[PDB]
Amino acid sequence: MVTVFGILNLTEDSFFDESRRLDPAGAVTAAIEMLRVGSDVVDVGPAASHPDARPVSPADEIRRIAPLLDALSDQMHRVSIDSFQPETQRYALKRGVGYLNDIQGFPDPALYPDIAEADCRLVVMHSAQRTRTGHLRPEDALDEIVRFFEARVSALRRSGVAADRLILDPGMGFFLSPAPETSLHVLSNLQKLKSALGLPLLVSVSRKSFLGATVGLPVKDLGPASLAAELHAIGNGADYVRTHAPGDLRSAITFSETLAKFRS
Amino acid sequence: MVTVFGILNLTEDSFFDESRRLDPAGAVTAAIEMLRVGSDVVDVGPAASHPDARPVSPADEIRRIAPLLDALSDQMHRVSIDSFQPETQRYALKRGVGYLNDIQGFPDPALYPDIAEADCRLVVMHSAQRGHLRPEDALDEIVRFFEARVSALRRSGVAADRLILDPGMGFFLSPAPETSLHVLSNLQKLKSALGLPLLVSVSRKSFLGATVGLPVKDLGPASLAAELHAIGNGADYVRTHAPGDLRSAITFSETLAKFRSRD
Ligand SMILES: Nc1nc2ncc(CO)nc2c(=O)[nH]1
Ligand SMILES: Nc1nc2ncc(CO)nc2c(=O)[nH]1
Ligand SMILES: [Cl-]
Ligand SMILES: [Cl-]
Ligand SMILES: [Cl-]
Ligand SMILES: [Cl-]
Ligand SMILES: [Cl-]
Repeated sequence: MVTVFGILNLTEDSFFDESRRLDPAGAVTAAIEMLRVGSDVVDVGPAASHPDARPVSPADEIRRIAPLLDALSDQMHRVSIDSFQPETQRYALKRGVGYLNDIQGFPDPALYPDIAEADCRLVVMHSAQRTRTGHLRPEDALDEIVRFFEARVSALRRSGVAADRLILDPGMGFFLSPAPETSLHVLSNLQKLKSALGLPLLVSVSRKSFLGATVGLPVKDLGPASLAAELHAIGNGADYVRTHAPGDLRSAITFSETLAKFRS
Repeated sequence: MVTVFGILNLTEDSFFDESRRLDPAGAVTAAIEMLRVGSDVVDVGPAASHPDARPVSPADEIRRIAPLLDALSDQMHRVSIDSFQPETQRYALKRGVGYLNDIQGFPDPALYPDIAEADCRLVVMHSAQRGHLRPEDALDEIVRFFEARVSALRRSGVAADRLILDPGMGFFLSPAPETSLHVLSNLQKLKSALGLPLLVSVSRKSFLGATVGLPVKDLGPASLAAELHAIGNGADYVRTHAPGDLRSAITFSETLAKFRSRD
């Protein structure tokens, strides 16, 4: 069984014009449709990853996700909030979203008691931008990721966060290293990571730099390479996938699972 | 190593308007372009596929492909002619195409001595038309079919190393998806039993539509998944509607495999 997270970036190109003004009604419509075809969970991202973007204040993040939580009130369990701001996480916490997705892997223990009371699940992502000899090399990646999760899981578990609420994301692309080889090594040997961690795995390879470096294509021609990467990840222990093309991935999952039933 | 055939259907909706008249210049432009990104080979199909279509005469087939061979004469080894008409096949031989792709599997021996003198390769496709074939009967029938057909080609002088075998997919096997699924799922035994290179064309076929429940133009992703499985199970050639997509997934898969560390 695979659970598909569909990416909803509230600050992507299609949500503003020359007035630099964001469209809340447009995002609500997109999120409803996503949940209708393709996305098991919609992953709402209020922070900008634009090269010139300044940090987004927590208050702006909350104002951006609040209208979306309003429209999805009767299906909170299909909502994930993609944010590293603890105040945004706290706000989404109390409103009862299904998931908190943190690229910093919840490093502030002052938020742990608030998380233990709630029932949401946590996507705990490893980020190698923590520095020793330099960038994360392939031969060290697996041990680094295991030691990272060993420490962060046991910290959350010490504060009352049950283990069955935890989803572990190894990180991909530049979150692992500027070198594509490190992401390729981790993805290819994902099964060994899954066995050593013993908890469900999520990956998000869709449109990442290391795909572009591998096939030599710009970010919007990476749909097919992403699908190949995702199907490979699913076959090697990934239980969750975060992707820009969720309906595409689901229909490929359905074909793969149906085809496996005919193997002799 | 995979060779990707890009489908060029000369009678798809993009190549005619209300004049019911085919546009060869648009197809030439499409062919040159798909060769530039993705397609190792372009599979040129002049025979209609419409539900209300009558058969296409060989003269019309030849008229439709002639401008394409004109535009690709300096790279004929990258050209496959998708036709079952022996007149169209003879014409293509005379202009030295790289491949003859016959969904009837070359059943007319009158053509063999002309093929034997050429140096093209042949895509010999198996079909249930000679229409229900069950999964339990599928593999033995495909093997027995090719054993007779391959021997008959070789005995008329067509060398074995020129042959590419296609099991057929979709309605060429059965109206039910189960037979295509069984054959695709167990493609490796087919390859080892036949011992010749294998081509499959699953792209957009009915059995994908029935498996994922999607119309023919939402089948890109399911097709890519099917294609990647076929490649991992002995397919040396793949005929697809999205050749640039497939080549990019193959490049990623081949690169990823190099990072698998022992056991
Ligand atoms: N869990 C997770 N979330 C992400 N959010 C944003 C981005 C990139 O903007 N990447 C990721 C990712 O790789 N994993
Ligand atoms: N070799 C080959 N050719 C085909 N041409 C047309 C179509 C469908 O129009 N299918 C095939 C196929 O499955 N294999
Ligand atoms: Cl409501
Ligand atoms: Cl999609
Ligand atoms: Cl021989
Ligand atoms: Cl038919
Ligand atoms: Cl093989």
